Amino acid sequence: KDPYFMKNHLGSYECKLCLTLHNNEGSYLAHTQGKKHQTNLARRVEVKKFVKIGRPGYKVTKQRDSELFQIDYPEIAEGIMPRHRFMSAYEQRIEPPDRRWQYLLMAAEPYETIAFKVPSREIDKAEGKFWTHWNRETKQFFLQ
Amino acid sequence: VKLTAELIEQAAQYTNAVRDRELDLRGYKIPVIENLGATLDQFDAIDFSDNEIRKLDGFPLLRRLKTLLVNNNRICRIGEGLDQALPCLTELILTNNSLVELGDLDPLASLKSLTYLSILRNPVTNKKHYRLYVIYKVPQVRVLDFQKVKLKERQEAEKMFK
Amino acid sequence: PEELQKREEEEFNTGPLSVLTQSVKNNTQVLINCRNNKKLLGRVKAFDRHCNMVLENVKEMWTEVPSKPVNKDRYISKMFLRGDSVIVVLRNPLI
Amino acid sequence: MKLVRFLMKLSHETVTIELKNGTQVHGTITGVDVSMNTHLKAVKMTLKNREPVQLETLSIRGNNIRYFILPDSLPLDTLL
Amino acid sequence: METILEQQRRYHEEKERLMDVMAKEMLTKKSTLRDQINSDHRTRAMQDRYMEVSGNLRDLYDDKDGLRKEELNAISGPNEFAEFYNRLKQIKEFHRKHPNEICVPMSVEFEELLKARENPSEEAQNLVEFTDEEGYGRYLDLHDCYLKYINLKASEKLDYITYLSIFDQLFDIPKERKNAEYKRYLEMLLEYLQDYTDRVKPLQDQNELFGKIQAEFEKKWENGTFPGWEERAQRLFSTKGKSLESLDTSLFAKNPKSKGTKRDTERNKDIAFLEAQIYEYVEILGEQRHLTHENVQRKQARTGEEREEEEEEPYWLYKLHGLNINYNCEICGNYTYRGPKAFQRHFAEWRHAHGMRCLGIPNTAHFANVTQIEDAVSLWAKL
Amino acid sequence: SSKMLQHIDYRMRCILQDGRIFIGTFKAFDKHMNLILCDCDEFRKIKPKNSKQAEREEKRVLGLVLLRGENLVSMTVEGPPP
Amino acid sequence: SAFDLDVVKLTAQFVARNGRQFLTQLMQKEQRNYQFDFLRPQHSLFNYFTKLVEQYTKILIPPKGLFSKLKKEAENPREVLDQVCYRVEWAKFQERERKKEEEEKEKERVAYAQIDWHDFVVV
RNA sequence: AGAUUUUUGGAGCAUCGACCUGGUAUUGCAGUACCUCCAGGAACGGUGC
Repeated sequence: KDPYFMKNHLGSYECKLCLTLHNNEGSYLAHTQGKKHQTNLARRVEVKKFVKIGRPGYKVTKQRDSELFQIDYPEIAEGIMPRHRFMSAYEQRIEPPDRRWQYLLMAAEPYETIAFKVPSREIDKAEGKFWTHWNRETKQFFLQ
Repeated sequence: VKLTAELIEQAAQYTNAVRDRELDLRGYKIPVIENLGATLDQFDAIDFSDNEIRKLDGFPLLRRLKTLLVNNNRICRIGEGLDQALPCLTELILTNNSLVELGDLDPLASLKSLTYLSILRNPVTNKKHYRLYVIYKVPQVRVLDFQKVKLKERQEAEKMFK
Repeated sequence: PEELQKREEEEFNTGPLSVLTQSVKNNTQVLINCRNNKKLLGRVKAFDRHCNMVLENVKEMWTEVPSKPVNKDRYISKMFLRGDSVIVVLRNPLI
Repeated sequence: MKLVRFLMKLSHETVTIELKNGTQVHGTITGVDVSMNTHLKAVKMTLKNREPVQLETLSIRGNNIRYFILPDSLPLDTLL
Repeated sequence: METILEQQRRYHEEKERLMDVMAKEMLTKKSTLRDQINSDHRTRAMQDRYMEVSGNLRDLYDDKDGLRKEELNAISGPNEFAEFYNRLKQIKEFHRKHPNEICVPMSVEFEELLKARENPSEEAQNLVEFTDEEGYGRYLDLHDCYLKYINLKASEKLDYITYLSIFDQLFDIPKERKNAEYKRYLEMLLEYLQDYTDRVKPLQDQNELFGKIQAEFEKKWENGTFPGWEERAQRLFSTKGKSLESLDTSLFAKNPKSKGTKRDTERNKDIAFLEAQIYEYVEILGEQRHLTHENVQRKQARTGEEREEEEEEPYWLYKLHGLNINYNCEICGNYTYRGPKAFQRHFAEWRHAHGMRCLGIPNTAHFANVTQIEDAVSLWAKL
Repeated sequence: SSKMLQHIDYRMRCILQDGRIFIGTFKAFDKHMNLILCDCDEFRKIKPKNSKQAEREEKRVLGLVLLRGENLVSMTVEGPPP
Repeated sequence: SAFDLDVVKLTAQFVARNGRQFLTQLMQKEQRNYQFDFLRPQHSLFNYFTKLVEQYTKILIPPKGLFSKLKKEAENPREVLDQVCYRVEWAKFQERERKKEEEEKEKERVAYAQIDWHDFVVV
């Protein structure tokens, strides 16, 4: 099984390793033994479906600060912290007209997401590890 | 440029005209002689021509050495521990040095096997009774400044400085 | 070849080295004399035609003058002795 | 069988070759030929009533060697 | 010099770096016995260096008690600091950054990937302290001791198994006399066993163990360490019994027991100390002796092949194509080209275009064979 | 093997059978343990024959020396090729 | 960078012998027309100067070698080995805590990327 | 790879080199054993028996 000897379009034999031609069949088998041929041979989804959704009534309290909202949530008995994320109003269930604002929504596993609309462009940061906190001893969530 | 083992390993070691192993180290201008123990006692003569050695000291223990060439240098002081390092020293070439006082040749009498000495072209030889003091210091030296010792010179050396 | 090996085995079994063949048959100790007056007592593990012996657990004794000379001896675990220094080889020693 | 083939198949073994003129060189034998030429590296040689010197390399001939001393951890059945 | 301020802080930083290197060496896993022995030897050398640095740092407290009255004074202060700042106001023309103030002890106490050895321990070797038959603490070499015992006994009726059985005894009857020449071989066997015990555990305190062995030999072995129920009290030096403790206490200060015999407490005390050290080394390293006896039995019960297996463990293409011919290109900073066709291919390339864009000439077909800048500028100005 | 040709043209010292040591550049060797030492020097130790006399070694340089294998005992390396 | 390091070491040696927080040998030198940019915390060298001042304060401890001599660290290799083993155990516990924090962060990233972001409720 | 030249073993005396003192002729171009002779002292060293 020689992977270098092939058949051309003229009824001949071609060695692509040394790029040589042979007319008859007796010259292709005699071209493997030699110096040039030897030189060429030597050179070469689960967590989303299991999430319970009962949608309780959340308790959010906003306060205009100057230099922050407090969400009162029940005990979840889990290490998963509720995550906050800022999204646009272009995606909705019924898609209302004149939706050109942004909304910051906080979501948890046993509870429903609470969303607050922000008419301003940039007045704060919606990052989770930067300016957010979740006290599990009192179960109090804050984001500033 | 200081003297190290790389300057001694790259030097030319061959046979001299006196049928002895000599390593040429001319044209180095080494201010201090150190780390000369890399020869492994396989040389009999060490040349130190055209050097800036201020004091002839820091020599390792070499028993195969029999000739020292310290000509064309600026040696003003001499070391005292030279007899304990070269016990088979016979030839000493200290020509063209900066010796002025007669007390500099007092460790030079420590070599008992020394027979050849060369203190020519030095300010110590310009003073009076220099050869007599050199004969009275080291009596084992037979040839001093290409000249043999004399019996009358030995009597004058034994008579003086009594 | 095989005939030369058979001739060498016959010369080792019936020749002068046959007492050395007693050293590899019953594993008996032999006394070999050296050129430096050192007697080696011990069995021979391997031999050849050039009298080169391989001794195991041998004892080499000699006389060294410090007076009267003492019989200072040593014990080697394994040793090899060339046939050039072998002077006399005794099959059965006295003690 | 000759004993030179058993000595030629010895490498990195700390042996002691005692020469004829009161010399004994103990070291790691690195090369052996058919003429019993023992080339060793980092050996210690002691002459007759002399101090044992240390050599980085040595090459003792076959006719100058008188006896050999092998360690106890060396099988003689596989070497013959 | 700040010997109490800078030198003490430097010694504390060196001790902290040595402790961090020891913790990094102890936290890493081991795969071989020789590498573990080398790491233990490097850790013992680092602990000895840290102990020497702590001993040198603890002696710099004589002038500190006199200088603490002037250093803690609030009346002084910035006058000597301004004088030292004026002394440190020399020429800053030595433009050279030195980041090796703290990184150099961190790199000196570390190892490389090719060789797991520290920079002070770069010249250390496990083959210079242990033999090949010992296996870096795996077994003990007893062939020379057996040969010495066979030479001293002057008999060939003692093999290696008999010597291992005679050496396994601790408080039994000896095979030879206590006042014979076997004590000279026993002292050498004890001195070898002490070095084998000190080489098998370099991280252990050898001086504290030697002091504990000396205290056990002085306070316990010299006062009847083997009680009985002549059999009540036995003496190691005099080799004689005793009726009671009062008779042994009266005979301990006797004239034959002090210096009136050939095996008294004056001359044969070193032999008794060597025998006690050999007994302590046999009791502490009995598992290594059992492993060496098992290895000797496995080597004796094997064949020759098993013992041998156990002991072994082109110019024509450059001349035809026009290569290897130096060509200078003055446009791209007088670059070199090793071919006419290669230079023709690199002329219509990105490097020649970036070289020609600095002079302001556009990349066109008229400046393909242009090499000099004075000709290319004239060709650009003519068009 | 070729262990004898590895130390060729180096400053080697060969011990003689009489106790002398010839140090030189062994450039050529043969199968009969011969040596061609260029710029060779032979050193022979002299007996003190007294109680307070020391042991000296007289050394004499000969140049190119052809040492036969019948007198050579052991050869050791002493210095690199200059 | 040797002169700046020497000046920082001199400032750490002169500031460690103070009897108050603001009454030091470096606060009065700032008003004496001496430029010292390493005293301000806005520079990157202030974090190294604070560590040098902490090392100079730790070098004046009563077990640091001024009025007492350490015996466990200087005359007991077993205590140093036990301290190295305790440091290795503390490093292993810190690595296990970092792995647990990384696993908790991965679980929070898996829970945040699987929640429904379309159930918007404004109260 | 074992039979005389290399590798399976012959294991106080005589001579030479110096050291120290005086007279004596050669002043000369070459790759060298050696290198004028006489007289006096030596408490110098190597080799073989």
